[PDB]
Amino acid sequence: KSEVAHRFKDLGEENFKALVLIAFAQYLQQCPFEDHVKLVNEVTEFAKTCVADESAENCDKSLHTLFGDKLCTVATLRETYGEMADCCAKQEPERNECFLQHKDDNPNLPRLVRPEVDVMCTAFHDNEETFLKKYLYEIARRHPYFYAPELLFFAKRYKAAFTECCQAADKAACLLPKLDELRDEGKASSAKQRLKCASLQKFGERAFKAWAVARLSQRFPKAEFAEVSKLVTDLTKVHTECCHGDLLECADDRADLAKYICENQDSISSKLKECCEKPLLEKSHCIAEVENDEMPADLPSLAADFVESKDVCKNYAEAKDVFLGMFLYEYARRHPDYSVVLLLRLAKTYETTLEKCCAAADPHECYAKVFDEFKPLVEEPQNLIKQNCELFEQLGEYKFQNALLVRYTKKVPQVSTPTLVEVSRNLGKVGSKCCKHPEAKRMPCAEDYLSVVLNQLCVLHEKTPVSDRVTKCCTESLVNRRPCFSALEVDETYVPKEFNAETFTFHADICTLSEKERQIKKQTALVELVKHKPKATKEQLKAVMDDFAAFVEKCCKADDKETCFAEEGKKLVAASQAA
Repeated sequence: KSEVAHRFKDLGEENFKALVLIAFAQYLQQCPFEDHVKLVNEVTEFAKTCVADESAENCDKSLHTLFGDKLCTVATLRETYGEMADCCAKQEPERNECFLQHKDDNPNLPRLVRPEVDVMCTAFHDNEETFLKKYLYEIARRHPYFYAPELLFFAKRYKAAFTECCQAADKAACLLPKLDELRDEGKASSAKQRLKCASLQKFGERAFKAWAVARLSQRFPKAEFAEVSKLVTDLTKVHTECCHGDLLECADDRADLAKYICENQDSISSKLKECCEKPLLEKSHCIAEVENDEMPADLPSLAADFVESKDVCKNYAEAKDVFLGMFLYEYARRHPDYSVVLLLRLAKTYETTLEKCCAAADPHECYAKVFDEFKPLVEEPQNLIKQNCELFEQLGEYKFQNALLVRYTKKVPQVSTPTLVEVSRNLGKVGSKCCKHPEAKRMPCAEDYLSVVLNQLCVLHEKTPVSDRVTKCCTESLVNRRPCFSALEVDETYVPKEFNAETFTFHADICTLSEKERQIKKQTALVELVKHKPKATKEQLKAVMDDFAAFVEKCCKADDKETCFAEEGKKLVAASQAA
């Protein structure tokens, strides 16, 4: 009742100031930092008046109308943006949905360089408000879908890193690992979220709600159906708001939801003790990541209530959505060893059968062996898991990746080179994540990390589409993306693309570059190699590839006029078109 004020009171200025900063950051990505700070201030001063008098001019207005009006005021730079200006004509809810459509999932922003360590540690004490506020903005404008309250938590942890490491006996030794653990954590944290958002925005909330249901029931298998639905609802709400740009209420509701949980901990899950003792940001991050609680021991079989019962069709027709939710919750709670997508497949599979039976000839008879149809759908993933993982240990993550650059480039050569590189690199990072574990823990680990990663290629791509086959797989089902993609075979259509001269020669700036980032150019070359000769190709590449790896190492220790990079670059560009 005057909202800007309400949300300011619940959260306090720092967050309030930080939250808006992310918003603007996230929409106006090609906007330089001061401009945002200014807008934020105007927004923050204005908010405070509404704290004082609820009734004063525009305090009642919607947060999005408030954001929006402000966003309309100097998007008048479209000279550097373009056609987000269109949207200023339309009005709520139209405009915000029009805006969100222009979120750049891959902006042309200079790779954010980090300076020497003294320098960062100096700039901390000079102005630390600015230092962290810039931390937000640079991260935020690059990851425009980020789960906002989490950004905060990182920010907290980033400050924790500097607050200590600038007085560490050896600054850089404290600092770097911590920051790399942050650079690492965030990237994962951000993609997780991107999935969530896209499902809400392409597939809808009924689709998300199942997601939620399945994965919560796995988390708190002790808890009752009535409890979980409650959580799912509220969880859905939150994420709807953070995807829909509604950042302030997103945050507020998230921390309302942390609180309801920590109170109702014997009605939920045993293992919440440890999260719920911690501060308000730690809390939510923690419960976000709680390990799967002890499942109740000796539970009935489902068939009883979902197969043999002779009210099945009547209760299905009566409340299909609740009946299916209750089903899913049941099968979910008993299978933390299945992936969410699989449990999800099976609950869609049970739906489609019940739809087939309830009006046709003999319901008990046709649906009676529903559980039999699951068996195939269960085994298919586990097979593909084993296969990859042995491959992972045989090769070592680096080699494994390369191999996938092969699988995929050949499978879909039309797609951009840096896209394949990243996407495959991360697809490799699954093995480092999941093969670690035993085969209880593996399937949900890998298949749910994969969903995340294939969605990355999906949205990275939908930007400027080049392959229809990608475009198709992203489109049809969410659950069945991994299957769909798994299916593709080497692209016969594809005419092989010419010959870059300079793409296959490298300068001596390469030696200044790190391990990862040396390998990263190598992986780029590998993508371009197959974009070129898909034809006569097997491990004859591994030959030409080790050649690049080697000659790189030799040339960096040659004390030359950067000679053999350029000069013998001509040797290998001619000798490779042979080999």
